[PDB]
Amino acid sequence: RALSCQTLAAGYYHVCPDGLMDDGRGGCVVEKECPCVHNNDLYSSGAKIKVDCNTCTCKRGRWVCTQAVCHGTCSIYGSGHYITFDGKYYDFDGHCSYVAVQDYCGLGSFSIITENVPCGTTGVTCSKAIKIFMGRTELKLEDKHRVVIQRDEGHHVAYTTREVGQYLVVESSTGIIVIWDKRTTVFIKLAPSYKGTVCGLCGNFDHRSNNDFTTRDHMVVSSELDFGNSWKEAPTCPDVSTNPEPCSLNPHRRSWAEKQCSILKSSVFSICHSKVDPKPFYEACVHDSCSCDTGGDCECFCSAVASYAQECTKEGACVFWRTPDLCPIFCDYYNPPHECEWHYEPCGNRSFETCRTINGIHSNISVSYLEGCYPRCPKDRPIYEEDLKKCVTADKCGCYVEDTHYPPGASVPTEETCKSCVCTNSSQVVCRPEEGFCYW
Amino acid sequence: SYVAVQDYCGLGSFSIITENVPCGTTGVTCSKAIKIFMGRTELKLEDKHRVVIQRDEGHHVAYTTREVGQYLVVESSTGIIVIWDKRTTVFIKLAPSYKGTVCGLCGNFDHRSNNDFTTRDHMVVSSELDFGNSWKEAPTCPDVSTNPEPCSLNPHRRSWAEKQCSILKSSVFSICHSKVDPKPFYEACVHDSCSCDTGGDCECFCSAVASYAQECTKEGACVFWRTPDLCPIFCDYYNPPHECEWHYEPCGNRSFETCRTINGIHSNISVSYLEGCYPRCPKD
Amino acid sequence: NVCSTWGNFHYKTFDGDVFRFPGLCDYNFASDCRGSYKEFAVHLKRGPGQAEAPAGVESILLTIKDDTIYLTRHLAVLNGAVVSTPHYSPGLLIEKSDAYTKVYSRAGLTLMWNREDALMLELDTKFRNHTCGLCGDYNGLQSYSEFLSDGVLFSPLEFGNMQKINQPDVVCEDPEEEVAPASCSEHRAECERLLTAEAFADCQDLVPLEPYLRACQQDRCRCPGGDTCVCSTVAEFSRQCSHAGGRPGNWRTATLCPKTCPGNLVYLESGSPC
Amino acid sequence: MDTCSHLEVSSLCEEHRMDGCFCPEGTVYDDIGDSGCVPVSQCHCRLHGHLYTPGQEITNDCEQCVCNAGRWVCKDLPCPGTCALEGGSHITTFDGKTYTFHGDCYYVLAKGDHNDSYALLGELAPCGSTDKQTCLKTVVLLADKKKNVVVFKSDGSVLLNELQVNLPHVTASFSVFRPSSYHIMVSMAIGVRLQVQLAPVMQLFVTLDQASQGQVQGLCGNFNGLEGDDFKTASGLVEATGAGFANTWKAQSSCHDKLDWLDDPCSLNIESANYAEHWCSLLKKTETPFGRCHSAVDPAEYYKRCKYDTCNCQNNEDCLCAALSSYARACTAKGVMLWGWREHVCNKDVGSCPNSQVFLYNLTTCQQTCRSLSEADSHCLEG
Ligand SMILES: *[C@@H]1O[C@H](CO)[C@@H](O[C@@H]2O[C@H](CO)[C@@H](O)[C@H](O)[C@H]2NC(C)=O)[C@H](O)[C@H]1NC(C)=O
Ligand SMILES: *[C@@H]1O[C@H](CO)[C@@H](O[C@@H]2O[C@H](CO)[C@@H](O)[C@H](O)[C@H]2NC(C)=O)[C@H](O)[C@H]1NC(C)=O
Ligand SMILES: *[C@@H]1O[C@H](CO)[C@@H](O)[C@H](O)[C@H]1NC(C)=O
Ligand SMILES: [Ca+2]
Ligand SMILES: [Ca+2]
Ligand SMILES: [Ca+2]
Ligand SMILES: [Ca+2]
Repeated sequence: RALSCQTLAAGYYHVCPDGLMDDGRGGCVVEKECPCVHNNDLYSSGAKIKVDCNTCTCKRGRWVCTQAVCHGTCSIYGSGHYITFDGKYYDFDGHCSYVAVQDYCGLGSFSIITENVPCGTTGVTCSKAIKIFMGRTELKLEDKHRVVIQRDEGHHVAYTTREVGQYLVVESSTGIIVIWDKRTTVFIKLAPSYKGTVCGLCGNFDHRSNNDFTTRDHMVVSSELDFGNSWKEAPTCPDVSTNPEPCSLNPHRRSWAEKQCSILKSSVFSICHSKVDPKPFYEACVHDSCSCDTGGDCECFCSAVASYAQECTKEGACVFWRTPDLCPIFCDYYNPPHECEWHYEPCGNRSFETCRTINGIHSNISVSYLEGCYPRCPKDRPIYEEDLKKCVTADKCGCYVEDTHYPPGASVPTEETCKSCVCTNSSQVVCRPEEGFCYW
Repeated sequence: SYVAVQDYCGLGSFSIITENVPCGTTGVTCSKAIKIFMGRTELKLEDKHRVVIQRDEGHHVAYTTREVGQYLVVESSTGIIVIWDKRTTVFIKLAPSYKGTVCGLCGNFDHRSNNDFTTRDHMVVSSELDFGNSWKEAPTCPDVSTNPEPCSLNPHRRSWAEKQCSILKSSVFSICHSKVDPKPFYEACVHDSCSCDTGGDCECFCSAVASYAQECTKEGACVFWRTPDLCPIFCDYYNPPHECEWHYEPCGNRSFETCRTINGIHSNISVSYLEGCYPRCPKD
Repeated sequence: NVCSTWGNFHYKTFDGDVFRFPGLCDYNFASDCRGSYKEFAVHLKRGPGQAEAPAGVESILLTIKDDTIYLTRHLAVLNGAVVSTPHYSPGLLIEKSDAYTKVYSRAGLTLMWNREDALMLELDTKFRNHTCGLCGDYNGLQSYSEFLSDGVLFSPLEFGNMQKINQPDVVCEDPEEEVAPASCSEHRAECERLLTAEAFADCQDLVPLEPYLRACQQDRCRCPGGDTCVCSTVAEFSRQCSHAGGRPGNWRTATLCPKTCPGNLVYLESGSPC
Repeated sequence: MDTCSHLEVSSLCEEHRMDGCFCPEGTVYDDIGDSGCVPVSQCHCRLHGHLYTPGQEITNDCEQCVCNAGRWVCKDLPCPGTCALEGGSHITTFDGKTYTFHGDCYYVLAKGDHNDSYALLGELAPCGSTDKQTCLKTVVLLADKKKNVVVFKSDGSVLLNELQVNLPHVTASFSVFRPSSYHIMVSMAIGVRLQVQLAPVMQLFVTLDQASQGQVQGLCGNFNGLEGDDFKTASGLVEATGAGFANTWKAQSSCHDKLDWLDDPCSLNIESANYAEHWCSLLKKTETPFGRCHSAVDPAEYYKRCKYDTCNCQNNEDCLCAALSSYARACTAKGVMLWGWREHVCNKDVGSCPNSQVFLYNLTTCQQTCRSLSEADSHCLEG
């Protein structure tokens, strides 16, 4: 009879004396002061940690956590790698427009589509554009820019587009969020009010992952290529039959790919090995490097490594892996002639003041873990205006009306009648009537 | 291994050899290391470093190695200079005292370009492959028979190569168009981009464009062509935690005080046109 | 230092310890048992048994941290491709002279092999206390742990047997313990007279003598008739002489294992290959 | 246009209108079939080919569906779950989630949570030279309110309460059978069923009914339908790696903790890579007998594990045959049965059967001797 604080629930079926039990940290301890373990880390009694929306506590060698429902996340990345809302990795290489997510599941309020095209000569395909239908408005993410289309006359469901780090973030007041890295990666986040009322390549988000392969006609299949083929949009698009194997069709490119992608398994990421399993990212890195055989193959690799570095940051391991010879980043390009304010933030853990949050506007998600270059505005004009990427005084930032920036003083355009508008010299947008009939 | 330069020409004092190896699958080859024989000392430039070998007992002809911008510079007191970009590019600079007293792949430096195809046995030939094949070092090395055409053996890579390399002819380099003819550099860019088909082909292109930008700087046209999406450079990596003293100098036209020149030591050429990151040391 | 193998299955570790292991299947000639990352590994492959006197080598596999070199009697293969020697990669040099094949690596590895029987390997001092192949460890101890690990004095045959490599297609039987033959001390005078001749003057202080003559002892009696098995040791003695820094004379006569080359080319010792 | 499969197209119509041939106000265009603008309540369903009429039913794996107007209406059917411990270290939970462990201790494979119901253990221990070559050595079952301990060793020699026993052995609570001298099959009245394979390498298969969904804990997961909480330790939060979660289920406090192994054995043993590939690649050859199963079960995972095992262990042929005999069990569970797949690869013992015995592929339990027919209903466990 020798308990150890880790065989507590085992049963002791098959040193410390009677009573006290080994804790794994040192001398014997009573059951009450028995510590807790998590991801190869040993926490004493009465500690605190957070898991993605909640907070926990090591009570009696056991964790007690709050119960709130975190958001739901779907991931699209690489040459056709998908992660659904309930955590089911898979692959699919199509050439058509596919329903990423939607609410018209057998009347609906939105839809998010994607556009996959071939990239390479081995047959693999990758995403290169996004379309967002909200009510009647249609946003399109394309050519590193956001384009509005068919803006509805007077409903104009409130959204917000901005740029954080290297990523472009589009949020909707209803509870939809899209994060786009401008090349191939996409994250879709949904609020917990949509639970079990969506369908598409990202599953139906019901905390149950044995039914995410539901086809368009409400049938559960067991094949990736049948689930994928049933969500194409144009009926004339062809059907996928087999998944190509890049590194087998391009033998001469293997040696390089297996040598560069090996950094994930090196000692550089030694801190993150106990928190994120690197194998499903190493496989994606090798798969992507063997396929980009028509040019610009140093860009397929850096994004693949960044996808894993971002998760390491998200779980609490800020790692600095870029070097002047490995995926360099050119930040100070944005600085004024020779005043140094923009800095490469390896893991984005910085909360500064913009002219949006200065007026009480706040988001609903923490995006404090995105890589990129960030400002460090000086002390003579410390408010970061986003639509121009400029450090300005608290007075002269902008107005931000109808998702359009307007410089202070500038006559604010208005799609109303008899209503002129101006951005005051106090960052305040104010409108007046004109009796030229109509009145106030 | 081919003789880049030497003055054991038909008894000489030095020799500079190069080592070409295949880089690609089309048959083309590129330089990957350099060997410098001076008297008895032997330097070797390899794997991004300089390694000394067979350093002689007490002669030790004065030489100096240092790093300027992105390049590595070796200078010999006798009048030889080698500039190496650490990947494939090499510049050999010779004093005027070595006029008409050299032979090898770089000609005989005589201000006359109709005799530079002089083989190892003092014959003037008309074929590139005959002049080249005669300067190999090991007799067992094979003989080159033809010059491959990369963009013809890799048709699917042409469209990309002809699109990226077109920046040379674009308006970005409009100032330099009347000072350097870009056609021989456009052809080099296209030829290189079609061949780097085994990995890391974004490194063959930036060097090709930098070669032309360097000449534009050299003739008096300082052009800023790097962008966060086109061949980015990461200089502030060298800075202390958050003090900003290293800056990317687009065309190197800056002379500051090192602890060599502070004691009167000076070079014999101007290397004030080499790209890279430079310090801006503080006033304390 | 130098590990070497030559003659009628004669071996020599980094700390002397000359023995005889007539294995024939496949063995781990040398390796880097640092535990964390294996820098290199040299695997030897004997023949099926050429004849009583000679003991050749079929091929050699040599992996250095990313790439494998496969050296055969006639050709050398690098990463599955035939290379026209010499080769000048920026981390590896292969050259093929008529009398030797040489491989130089930047990790501190030098390999020299004549295509018939003689092989020698040189490592820097970095790999001390890490080598674990048939050449024993490289701690500098004379038969300290190679043969007496846990008090048991390992016989050469069993020590060699442990260093086998299992190829998962062929089963090869280890040699059986031979009956202890008489100590061939009746030919000691011949070996001593031959080895300590005039041509080997300026190496009597560079290389010892006892091990190499003890090797000649068995060689002389185990190899009756033709003297194809005794003059393969003094050749190793001369190679050690030349490698240390000395210079031997000429000893091969028309009646003492002579050699022939075309033209008026003269067989010599200690002359520049250039 | 609405086309009987892609309904509600008009809500996302980013175009203006022109002339052409169209459909009436209703009667969405027929896409699955080939008729004209038929009404909505005639849409024919499809399912991997065959064109099902509106009213024809079908029964899928764990559910039954009926073709309503264009869309299937499906209803769940009970179907049990299976945990598998295969190879030296390859654990497949009740919800997929494959992972590799390489442990050294006794571990709690699976035990009923209530207080007593049962417990199933297993000895994972080093097997060859290095620590990275492990094996399953013994299976221990604790049943009857943990008042009966049964032991299966990897040489036969099943024994109950530290005493050798004779087969068959049927009791009131459970029963054990040995139909072919290389397979021991145990049935428990609670709803647990066990298969133990004794050659070429010891393996274990556990099957549970569907009335115990969420009442099991161990290395085989919780069996609740979600494969993300499978690594949920017994003390709250979820782990990230495969070794971190496993260490918390040690049955002996004295054992040490292991860590994952970030290497591929096919890169350390070069001489074995060609051998491993040349044979394990047979799984993707359509002309080979395994080519038949390609329709039902994808072979990619089995191919990767075949290479892993063949490269890693030192009895390469034994591991090859053990890995190749797992595909021919998963496939033989979904109808397709691979007949005569032992003609080139693992025929080492096919011809060694005794005097009148021959190697069979459909040797079920109740093909037994005369006494089995004497009762004929005492020991014919099903499932
Ligand atoms: C964050 O979520 C809240 C919760 O809905 C959003 O608040 C809504 O805002 C819209 C218009 O601004 C109102 O019509 C809703 O009534 C609000 N919701 C509630 C519950 O009051 C908020 O807009 C979201 N954040 C952003 C930046 O849009
Ligand atoms: C630049 O060239 C001059 C010209 O030779 C070099 O000066 C020589 O220096 C060596 C030793 O330093 C003397 O032995 C020579 O006599 C000097 N030459 C003359 C003409 O006096 C000078 O060294 C060169 N620059 C560098 C950095 O070495
Ligand atoms: C270990 O120390 C050095 C190398 O680390 C070596 O020279 C020495 O002989 C070794 N000694 C022992 C006892 O292993
Ligand atoms: Ca689901
Ligand atoms: Ca000339
Ligand atoms: Ca020793
Ligand atoms: Ca589960």
